[PDB]
Amino acid sequence: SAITKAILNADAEARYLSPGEIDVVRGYLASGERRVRVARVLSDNALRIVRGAGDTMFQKRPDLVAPGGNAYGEVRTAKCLRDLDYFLRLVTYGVLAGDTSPIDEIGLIGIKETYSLLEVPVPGVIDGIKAAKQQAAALLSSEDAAEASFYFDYVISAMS
Amino acid sequence: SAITKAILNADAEARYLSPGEIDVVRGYLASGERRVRVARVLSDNALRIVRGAGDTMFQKRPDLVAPGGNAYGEVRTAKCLRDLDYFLRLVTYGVLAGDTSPIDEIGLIGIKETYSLLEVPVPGVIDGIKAAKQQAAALLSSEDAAEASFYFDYVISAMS
Amino acid sequence: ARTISITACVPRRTKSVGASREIQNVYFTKRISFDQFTPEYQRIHRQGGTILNVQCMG
Amino acid sequence: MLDAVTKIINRTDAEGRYFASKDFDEVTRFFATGEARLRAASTISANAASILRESAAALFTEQPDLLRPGGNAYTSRRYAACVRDMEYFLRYATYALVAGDTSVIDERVLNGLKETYMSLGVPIPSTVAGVTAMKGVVASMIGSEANVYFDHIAKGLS
Amino acid sequence: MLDAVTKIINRTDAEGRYFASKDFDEVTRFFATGEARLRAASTISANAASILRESAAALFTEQPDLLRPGGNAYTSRRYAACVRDMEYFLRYATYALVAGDTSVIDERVLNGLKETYMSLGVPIPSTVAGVTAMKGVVASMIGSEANVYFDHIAKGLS
Amino acid sequence: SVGDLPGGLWGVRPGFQSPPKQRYRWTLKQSKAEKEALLEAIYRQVLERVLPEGSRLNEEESRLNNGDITVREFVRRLASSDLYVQSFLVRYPNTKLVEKLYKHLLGRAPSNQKEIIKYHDLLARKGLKAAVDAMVTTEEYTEIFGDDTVPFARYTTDPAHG
Amino acid sequence: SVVTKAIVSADAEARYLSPGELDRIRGFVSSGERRLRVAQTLTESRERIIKQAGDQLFQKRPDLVSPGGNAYGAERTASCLRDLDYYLRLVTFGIVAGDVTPIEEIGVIGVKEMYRNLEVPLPGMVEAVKAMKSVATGLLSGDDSAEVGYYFDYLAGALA
Amino acid sequence: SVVTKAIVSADAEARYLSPGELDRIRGFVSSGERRLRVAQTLTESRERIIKQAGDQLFQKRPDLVSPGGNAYGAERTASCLRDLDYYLRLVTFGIVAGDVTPIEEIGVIGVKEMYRNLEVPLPGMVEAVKAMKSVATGLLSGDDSAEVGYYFDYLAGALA
Amino acid sequence: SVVTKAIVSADAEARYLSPGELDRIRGFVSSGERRLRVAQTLTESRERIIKQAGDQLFQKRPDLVSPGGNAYGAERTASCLRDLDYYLRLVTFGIVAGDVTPIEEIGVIGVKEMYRNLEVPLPGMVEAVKAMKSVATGLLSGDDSAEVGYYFDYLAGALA
Amino acid sequence: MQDAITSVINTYDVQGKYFDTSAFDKLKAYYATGELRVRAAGTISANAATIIKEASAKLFSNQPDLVRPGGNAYTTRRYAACVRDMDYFLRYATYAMLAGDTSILDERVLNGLKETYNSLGVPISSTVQGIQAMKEVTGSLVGSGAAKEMGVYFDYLSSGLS
Amino acid sequence: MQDAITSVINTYDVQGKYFDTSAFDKLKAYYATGELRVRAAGTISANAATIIKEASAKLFSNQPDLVRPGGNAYTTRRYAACVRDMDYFLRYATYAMLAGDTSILDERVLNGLKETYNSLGVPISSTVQGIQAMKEVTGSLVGSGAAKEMGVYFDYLSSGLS
Ligand SMILES: CCC1=C(C)/C(=C/C2=NC(=C\c3[nH]c(/C=C4\NC(=O)[C@H](C)[C@H]4CC)c(C)c3CCC(=O)O)/C(CCC(=O)O)=C2C)NC1=O
Ligand SMILES: CCC1=C(C)/C(=C/C2=NC(=C\c3[nH]c(/C=C4\NC(=O)[C@H](C)[C@H]4CC)c(C)c3CCC(=O)O)/C(CCC(=O)O)=C2C)NC1=O
Ligand SMILES: CCC1=C(C)/C(=C/C2=NC(=C\c3[nH]c(/C=C4\NC(=O)[C@H](C)[C@H]4CC)c(C)c3CCC(=O)O)/C(CCC(=O)O)=C2C)NC1=O
Ligand SMILES: CCC1=C(C)/C(=C/C2=NC(=C\c3[nH]c(/C=C4\NC(=O)[C@H](C)[C@H]4CC)c(C)c3CCC(=O)O)/C(CCC(=O)O)=C2C)NC1=O
Ligand SMILES: CCC1=C(C)/C(=C/C2=NC(=C\c3[nH]c(/C=C4\NC(=O)[C@H](C)[C@H]4CC)c(C)c3CCC(=O)O)/C(CCC(=O)O)=C2C)NC1=O
Ligand SMILES: CCC1=C(C)/C(=C/C2=NC(=C\c3[nH]c(/C=C4\NC(=O)[C@H](C)[C@H]4CC)c(C)c3CCC(=O)O)/C(CCC(=O)O)=C2C)NC1=O
Ligand SMILES: CCC1=C(C)/C(=C/C2=NC(=C\c3[nH]c(/C=C4\NC(=O)[C@H](C)[C@H]4CC)c(C)c3CCC(=O)O)/C(CCC(=O)O)=C2C)NC1=O
Ligand SMILES: CCC1=C(C)/C(=C/C2=NC(=C\c3[nH]c(/C=C4\NC(=O)[C@H](C)[C@H]4CC)c(C)c3CCC(=O)O)/C(CCC(=O)O)=C2C)NC1=O
Ligand SMILES: CCC1=C(C)/C(=C/C2=NC(=C\c3[nH]c(/C=C4\NC(=O)[C@H](C)[C@H]4CC)c(C)c3CCC(=O)O)/C(CCC(=O)O)=C2C)NC1=O
Repeated sequence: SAITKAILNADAEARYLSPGEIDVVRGYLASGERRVRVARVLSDNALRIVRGAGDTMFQKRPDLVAPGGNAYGEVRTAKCLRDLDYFLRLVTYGVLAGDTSPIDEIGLIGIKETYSLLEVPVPGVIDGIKAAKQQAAALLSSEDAAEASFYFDYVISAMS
Repeated sequence: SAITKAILNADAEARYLSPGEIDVVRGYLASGERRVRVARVLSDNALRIVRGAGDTMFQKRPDLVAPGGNAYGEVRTAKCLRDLDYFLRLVTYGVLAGDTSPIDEIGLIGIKETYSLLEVPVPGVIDGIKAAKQQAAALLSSEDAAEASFYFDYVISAMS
Repeated sequence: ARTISITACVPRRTKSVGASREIQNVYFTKRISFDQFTPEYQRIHRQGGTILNVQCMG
Repeated sequence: MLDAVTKIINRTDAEGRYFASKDFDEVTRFFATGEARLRAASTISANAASILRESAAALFTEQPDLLRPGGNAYTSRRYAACVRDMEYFLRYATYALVAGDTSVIDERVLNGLKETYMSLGVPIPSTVAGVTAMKGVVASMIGSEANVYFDHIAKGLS
Repeated sequence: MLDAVTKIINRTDAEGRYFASKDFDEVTRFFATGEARLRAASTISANAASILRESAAALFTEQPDLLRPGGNAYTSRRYAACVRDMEYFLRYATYALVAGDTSVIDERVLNGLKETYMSLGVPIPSTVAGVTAMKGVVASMIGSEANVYFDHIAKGLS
Repeated sequence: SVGDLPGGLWGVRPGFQSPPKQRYRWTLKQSKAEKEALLEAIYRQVLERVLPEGSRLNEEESRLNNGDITVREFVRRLASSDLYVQSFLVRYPNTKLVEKLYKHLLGRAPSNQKEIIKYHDLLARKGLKAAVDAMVTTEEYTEIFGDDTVPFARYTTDPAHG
Repeated sequence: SVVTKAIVSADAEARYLSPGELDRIRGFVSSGERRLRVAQTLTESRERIIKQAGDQLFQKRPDLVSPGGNAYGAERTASCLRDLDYYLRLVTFGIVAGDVTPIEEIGVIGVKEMYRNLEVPLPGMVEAVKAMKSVATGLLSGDDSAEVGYYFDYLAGALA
Repeated sequence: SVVTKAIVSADAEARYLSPGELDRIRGFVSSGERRLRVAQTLTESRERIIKQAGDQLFQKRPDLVSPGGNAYGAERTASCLRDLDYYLRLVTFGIVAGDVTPIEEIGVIGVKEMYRNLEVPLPGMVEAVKAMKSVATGLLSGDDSAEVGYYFDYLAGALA
Repeated sequence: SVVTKAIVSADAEARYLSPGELDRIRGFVSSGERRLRVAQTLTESRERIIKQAGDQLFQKRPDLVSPGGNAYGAERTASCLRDLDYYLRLVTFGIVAGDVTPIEEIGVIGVKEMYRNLEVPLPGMVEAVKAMKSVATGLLSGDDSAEVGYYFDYLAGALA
Repeated sequence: MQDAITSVINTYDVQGKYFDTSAFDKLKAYYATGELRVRAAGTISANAATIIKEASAKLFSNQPDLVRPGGNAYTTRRYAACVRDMDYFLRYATYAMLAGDTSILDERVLNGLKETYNSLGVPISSTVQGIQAMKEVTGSLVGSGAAKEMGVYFDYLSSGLS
Repeated sequence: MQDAITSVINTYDVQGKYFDTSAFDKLKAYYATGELRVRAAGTISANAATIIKEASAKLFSNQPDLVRPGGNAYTTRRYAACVRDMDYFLRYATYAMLAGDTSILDERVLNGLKETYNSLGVPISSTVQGIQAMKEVTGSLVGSGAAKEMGVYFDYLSSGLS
């Protein structure tokens, strides 16, 4: 989390937390209620967010589910929607942690090699995540949507 | 020791002792009698050297033993005089070995941060060590005093 | 993150003998971070070495 | 390293589930104790040299033999290393206090420390006594907020 | 590594006492024997190549099966390594003879050597026999001055 | 004929750095003064001079003294440490960082455009740490400096090794 | 400063600033007004902070201005107060920067060698800085007092 | 040189010369007259030493100056005696320098490659150096003979 | 090429070429006329190869030239066929060189970054290379088709 | 590098002065724009690859000879190097905009850049054209104030190159 | 580097000659001065910190603007760099006095130092004045003959930087 990153910077220099790192930890603890609120909203509506995101993605990119497409068939399309749900859960982890470290540690490190071996079109994943970002921003206030959009955009940029 | 330094230099190059290194070892083995004499004189007179050096140090810097001084009280004055005795023993070791390796290994490496964390005034220690040098020179001949003063001055310069 | 203890013997069978000490470079144990574990593994193998033991402290 | 939030995240991720109300409850409790834990850590940091000096004084007064010739704390170098290790313990206990988790202590301090101390000849109960004295001083200055982390260090050494 | 003077200094320092009469006696006895040990070490250095040559000849006359195909000393490179190890033992025995103390042998030669030979497959008893033959050649050339250090190497391997 | 530094007209070496022919090797059982001198040489060679006191690494030095890590690992960590960043990275472009890393980690200069391209690409895409990791895991480093010697400026032609 | 530290950390990793670093900068620029008011407040309380800190130091360390002390005389006491003067200006710089980078770069790196070369006792540094802490934080409200105390504690820890 | 090796050892550790290195330099300079008389003695009898050593070498190794030998012919024998003279001069240099550094930098580094390119047998060089050693130590007293013999012994070991 | 690899391998070991390296070069130079005739055959049939390979590619991946595809439009289809022609010329270069080094240096290093910047799907590149390989090998004899298929398989593996 | 705040700090430290009304006003000016700069940096970071795709497409459409055989960007490697350099220019412009200072463009980018490009033969006018196209693409994302701000650092780079 | 002995050896070796009477005279001269040089070197090493303290005090008293804001020695870092430079000057002058030869000052100190000082903005005349201050203090501590010996190497450094 943000606390972990501040502690790591303090450890690398063999010193206690600095005034800047203390401001960081304090401002993270002050964001606790807002981050928890956004995380509850994204977690409780996860199923419908994924449903809408998958619908939008498959509309934009029919060849994904078209015969010969990567997501053709029930199992492969379900696997796709499982991946979208994974990325949404990682986005909630990032919202609570206050950094992108859990998102990297669980899903982003090695995702490009994975998707290249499986011939998963990364731009289509980017459309799916963009759709999920829009669905979630619908269910959040402007500040809350901005808070979640940071991690959605981080996932998108790490893909592309 | 001098032999240790010659051998470490020869071993660093994976070769045998060179004529210069053999000459260094021979010079040390020749100076051994004078070295043992100086070390014996300093060893039998340790009590008076440390007592006189402590007296003149505490006279030069009475605030050290004054209330709020780093050596105030019986225990702290005892530890101060024990440190002076330690440094005299290290000077005898250096006189015997022919280098400062015993002095560095036993007493000097780490003394600066030790006295820093203890807030021991290094100038007070140097006053005591110079005082011990004059006490020793009083008991030694001119050449013996010079030989001892080499290692005394090494200790002072490592402190400073 | 995590650190791995490697114990290995890397011989010198491909090069001329020398009068310097190399017993350290030959048989060793070291702590390396996980990200360096694959490079260390492959370089031990490429030099004809044998990985005697692998440990993960914890 | 892990803080409390990352530990909860790893629990949920191993289960594969989104955060539930229970997990959100532990997260809110951590956020609630955060400001007081920050104040305690800042207090420790402001007095680190004093705490270290007092705890070294206590350890060596209680075990004077360590400083005598032939003791493991006898030389300027070995004494400096002893107080250096005490500083390690204090700083990593403060990290663990801020993070709300002992993981930093395990990975950065305790991992292989017993083996290192036996190889060096450092006496384990003497070091544990030093950690206990440090715990007492820190408790006197900030209360009982950090003594779990000192207890963790003492158990890991033991 | 230590020499005799440094060994005595460490012994006195572990007790935190100044040099007394007996310590000055070991020190003066070390100084008295210094020139003979230097002459022996110079003699060994001047004749190192020959000493090594008939030491290898003695070893491989006693144990020709080391040089036969499938033996540990069978290849140009492995024979090179054998003679290189014997040169190690000779040089470090000379260092120990000049220092008068066998520590340099312990840290520089014997530390990890037995495990390294077992990993390499180098036969310990044959290496001990080579050290013994080298000891015989050196003793024939200079006398018994360097016997103790070769015996130390043999015990370390054995 | 006697006592000339390598380099001819350029046989000079700034006194802040080590003498050009000195070699600093880690052994497992060596004196504490030898250990401190080795650490000082590592700083002098990676960072080109001794830092003001208070700037040296704490935990890494303890690991190196104990033998938990090696000289190569210490050099790797220093060359990517905040000291190296504040000393060289913040004041130079990455092209200059390529020659700095060659001088510090390999004791020489890049000889051709491919040698520059490799570490410049690493710096451009992955940063200083990746470039340092790549440079100290080269076989050239492993064969010249090994695992326990401080890197040094190399002055004898050795075409097989760069 | 905060922004520079973020940019340098991102630069050395060849990346754009992550959401966490942008959060750090956002919180920093949101607090610029109160930081700047605090720095102003410390700037008007210039003569009083320096004068009272000097008085407290000289009372708790009378040896410094006694004969033979480092701060003995009018000129040496003026140089003494001028150093406290420097350090208060650095503390204001660090407050506006949001980090202790100005303090570290202008008055901490090399400070040990400077004061060793000048024979100025470091525990006198520490006590004068703690006196400045008490006087300065006596002039601010709750949160600002703690915020400025952190800078003073960094500086007093660095001088130790 | 002794002085140069002491200075370079001090420079490698960025320190002033220790008491041991200064003692080494004192020992070297105190012997300057003796080694300088030895250099003069070897220099004055160079014709005698070269002629006797060549005679001893050619009696001990007749194959060198018989047909098919490297020194066969008067011109090649003169070249042989000429670089015997080279090594005698290098020995005198090393004697005044107190170390084999001049010998190593003028006549040892790269000597094996030179004598392979010239087809000079290295065992013949070793025998020639031993003949020069015997002749040159014959002209000196025992104590001087030993110290010169060390230089010749280093030379013979370097050629082998 | 083959000669370049042999020389580079010998130079990395700082030696002359061994008998095996010269054997590689002799084998390469003996087969020169066969490689040259294969390359002439492929260069004569440039446009017909590219036309048929493009036809099979767009037949098996119609989504590329379908609306929304990367190659939709006459300009983008022409760019696609142009890239196929580039890689065909590279394959002829590699065939005469006896190794894939020209292919690697001109059209493989940085290819993935290039096509990611161009939104070009890598599996489509792989399918295009397979189609071009089919067309090119169908024009060759049984023996020649094997080695040219090896170059096409290297190219397809590199684009994958 | 220097940001705006450390620029003011350095000016007043060199004068040996506390902050006065002018210094506090400069700092207020920087803090006021900080939210805009952070928003622009986040927007740019979110769209960086898109910006580079569009800017490189425009530059290679306006100068097709760069990517055809004989051009400086004709190979996959030199194309990759070219869009990598565009990534430099974008990322360092974003750093400088977020700092409010052109210093990092001086230490990290411009120093030695003309020499590097002239030695390689990289056409400097074409690189400036690519920088201009990148400026236009970025302005068409970040918004009027942030576009006007990013433009300052893009023109700083262009002037430094030309 | 060279000492007086190595200088003589170099002359006679490049000329190809054995030592003559004049060479033996030069070598006798160096041996005769050796005791004085060793004594002076020990005195300097015993007193190096005090010499630096007195010399920097005199330099910063004569030129008080160096260590005030705007001066090149105003910050703890730049003051530390200053006194460290003076310490290295003292140590290398002591080396060159032992060697009886100024070659080590050419190999380890002077070459490129004027350029570095100009590039960093270090005042060179002030540095020469500091070297002169060290000269005065050292001459006070070593005595008349050793002072005349050390003055040669101090003036060599001064003229090299001037
Ligand atoms: C929580 C951390 C985590 C992540 C992120 C993750 C991604 C992931 N997705 C996979 C498969 C897959 N992923 C997808 C999704 C794709 N389908 C369409 O093309 C879309 C463009 C796109 C998603 C929007 C599909 C279809 C597969 C099956 C591929 C196959 O059958 O070969 C696989 C291979 C293992 C498997 O068979 O499931 C991984 C590792 N796995 C993880 O454990
Ligand atoms: C054999 C190598 C060795 C040395 C050199 C050494 C020095 C040393 N002195 C110490 C304490 C001390 N040292 C002193 C000496 C100071 N008193 C005055 O101020 C003087 C300026 C100065 C002496 C001239 C004093 C007063 C203490 C007690 C300080 C305290 O406990 O707070 C300590 C801390 C541990 C202890 O209390 O014993 C060490 C390590 N210890 C060693 O094992
Ligand atoms: C100075 C301290 C030191 C020692 C002692 C030392 C021993 C040593 N000997 C080695 C090889 C060897 N050593 C031997 C020794 C011989 N085997 C024959 O049977 C004989 C019985 C025997 C000697 C009398 C052989 C044959 C090898 C080659 C092993 C192989 O690679 O197959 C190696 C492996 C590295 C290399 O080949 O260079 C070491 C480390 N290394 C050191 O740094
Ligand atoms: C933050 C991670 C970390 C830890 C925990 C750590 C502990 C540590 N302590 C060490 C030495 C030491 N540690 C001690 C401390 C003991 N002596 C006893 O008297 C005391 C009771 C006790 C301390 C309370 C001593 C004396 C040494 C020196 C041992 C020697 O020189 O032989 C060493 C060996 C390397 C060195 O000399 O610096 C390590 C690795 N190092 C690390 O990098
Ligand atoms: C100052 C350091 C130095 C040395 C030592 C040196 C030796 C040297 N000896 C040479 C020739 C020679 N040197 C010898 C000597 C050999 N003949 C017998 O075999 C003996 C075993 C042995 C001498 C004891 C002979 C016979 C030649 C002539 C062979 C030829 O012309 O190739 C040459 C070739 C050029 C010339 O004749 O001047 C050199 C360079 N050169 C140097 O710059
Ligand atoms: C000799 C090394 C080399 C290569 C290979 C190379 C390729 C290359 N392909 C490009 C565009 C393109 N490349 C393709 C080809 C792909 N699209 C389809 O999906 C197919 C699967 C596939 C071809 C088989 C297409 C369609 C474009 C146009 C993309 C666009 O601009 O929107 C461009 C941009 C400039 C232009 O369009 O003229 C280059 C430079 N350049 C080089 O210097
Ligand atoms: C942040 C500061 C910085 C910059 C900018 C920088 C640029 C830089 N670009 C390089 C190569 C290159 N750069 C380019 C880019 C050009 N191609 C032209 O067509 C375009 C007009 C133009 C880009 C828009 C190209 C093609 C090369 C390859 C040159 C070659 O291999 O000959 C190189 C040589 C090493 C390598 O190939 O990776 C450097 C150092 N380095 C730095 O440290
Ligand atoms: C911004 C970084 C910086 C600092 C801090 C700094 C301090 C500094 N203090 C100095 C003297 C001094 N500094 C002090 C202060 C000490 N005396 C007492 O012991 C107190 C404990 C303590 C003050 C609280 C004194 C008394 C002097 C006069 C010493 C003399 O006369 O030589 C000097 C020598 C030249 C001068 O007078 O200016 C410097 C450079 N310079 C810098 O560039
Ligand atoms: C052993 C041979 C040797 C020398 C001498 C040497 C000098 C040297 N001095 C430097 C900086 C410096 N040197 C000085 C000293 C000057 N400023 C004051 O005004 C004085 C008048 C004057 C000294 C009396 C200062 C202040 C700096 C810091 C410059 C800066 O940080 O910008 C630097 C730049 C790197 C660094 O800061 O560590 C070098 C290389 N390097 C060498 O290898």
